[PDB]
Amino acid sequence: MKITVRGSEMVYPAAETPRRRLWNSGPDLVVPRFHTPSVYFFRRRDADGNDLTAADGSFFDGARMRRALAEALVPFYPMAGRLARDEDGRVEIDCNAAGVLFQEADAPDATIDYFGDFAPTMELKRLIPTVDFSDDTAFPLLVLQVTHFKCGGVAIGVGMQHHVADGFSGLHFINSWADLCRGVPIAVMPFIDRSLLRARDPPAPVYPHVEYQPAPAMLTPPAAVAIFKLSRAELGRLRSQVPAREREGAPRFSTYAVLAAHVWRCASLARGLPADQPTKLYCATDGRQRLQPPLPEGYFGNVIFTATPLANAGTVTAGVAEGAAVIQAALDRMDDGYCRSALDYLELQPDLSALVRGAHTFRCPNLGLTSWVRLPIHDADFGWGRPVFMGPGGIAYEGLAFVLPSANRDGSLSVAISLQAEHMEKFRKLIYDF
Ligand SMILES: CC(C)(COP(=O)(O)OP(=O)(O)OC[C@H]1O[C@@H](n2cnc3c(N)ncnc32)[C@H](O)[C@@H]1OP(=O)(O)O)[C@@H](O)C(=O)NCCC(=O)NCCS
Ligand SMILES: O=C(/C=C/c1ccc(O)cc1)O[C@@H]1CC(C(=O)O)=C[C@@H](O)[C@@H]1O
Repeated sequence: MKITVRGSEMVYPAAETPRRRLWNSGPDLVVPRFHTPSVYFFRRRDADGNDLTAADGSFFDGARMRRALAEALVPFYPMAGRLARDEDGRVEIDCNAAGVLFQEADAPDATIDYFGDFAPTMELKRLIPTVDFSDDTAFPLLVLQVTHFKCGGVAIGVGMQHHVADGFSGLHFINSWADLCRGVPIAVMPFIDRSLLRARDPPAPVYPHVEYQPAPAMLTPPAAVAIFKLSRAELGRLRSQVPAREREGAPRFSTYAVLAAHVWRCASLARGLPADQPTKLYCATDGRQRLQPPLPEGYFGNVIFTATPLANAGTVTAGVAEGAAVIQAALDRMDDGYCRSALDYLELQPDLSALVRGAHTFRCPNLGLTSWVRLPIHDADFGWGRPVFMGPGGIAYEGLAFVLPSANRDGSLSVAISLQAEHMEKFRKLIYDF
């Protein structure tokens, strides 16, 4: 598919910004190392057919966007910084307003519909500017690219470095970028200081934090990527396979626990894991309302703690009910005490870059399932309308999956996932087999 770079320029903050070092919390430092690939799609028209082009005839005007960008780079000023170690080796952010990369591009021969279901395939990744990772102190924390398409359609490819923000804060920035570009003031100001997620003095962890321990191994084959939608009705059915035990007294399983158990099960069956094979499911968890007192809105960075349900495949593949209980218990266990204890625990390891989650974390027999269901991924209205889709621009690792809210409020959920190719073939036949 032919794509040309119309042009690229480093954008800089639209005012004075402190040239400080930013302390990175433990969570900021264990999330995966590179950039979070995100991709938006907008159509020139719809939903009825209405033209979305502005009065002034603009549709995603580069200059107007670089302008908002620069402005939003002021409160969110560390988005402009660079990665620096410290007097120890501990990665922190160097706020040096060295700017973010922005860049326009053209897809003259192809409509957006070329991407079909928008699976985070290899092809989709090209909508994002490529970074050179070989000098992590050099590359910008935020690369951007707005691609204009053969039928008036537009694609924003976002590449945000993990240390900087999680889905919540990252989307805070992007949505704020789109707010300015639309002529609206930022509703909530980023809190830049990540002091609130500092360990206790001295560290007193009360758990061994299974989430930071080495994933289970089997007692490299390239990976296929696909996306699977489950309607509100299918989700209902799946849920009904989970008998809400009256005699127990406990609350019903969350929808996540049910969907995740189903995915964990399909993945385990797809991979042909024998019954005694242990398997670990990684579930990124938002600590914003786990911690007490709650973090202040606008808190800027990662508040991601990790729930890792762990069981034998036999338990997981025996049914959704049994997997969901394991998952739901793992989740319920993430309270203020557990989260704060995880802070203390990370403060004790020597090199945190050994705890960074990567390919070793998520690959067979294990799994990651990251939910964006609660994230405002469809809020980015720059002035020309809400996107028709947003999701991961690629999936770096075999075994990693994402849950995505429906773009059109229809109550469906989509699962985007990378598996070994032979496993994916099976998985396609399993994921709806219920
Ligand atoms: C905790 C987690 C495992 C489940 O997230 P969730 O989708 O909010 O659902 P939870 O299991 O936390 O919460 C329990 C239920 O209360 C619901 N709920 C409670 N308050 C809510 C709110 N303010 N908005 C939306 N849903 C809410 C949840 O949707 C969930 O599902 P249900 O519809 O089946 O009841 C985890 O996915 C999470 O914290 N997600 C939030 C965003 C996130 O994690 N981002 C990570 C990307 S870096
Ligand atoms: O899910 C996020 C980030 C979300 C995001 C979304 C939009 C944006 O602009 C920035 C970040 O990161 C996640 C972090 C993670 C972990 O193990 O903690 C596993 C990965 O699956 C995810 O990539």
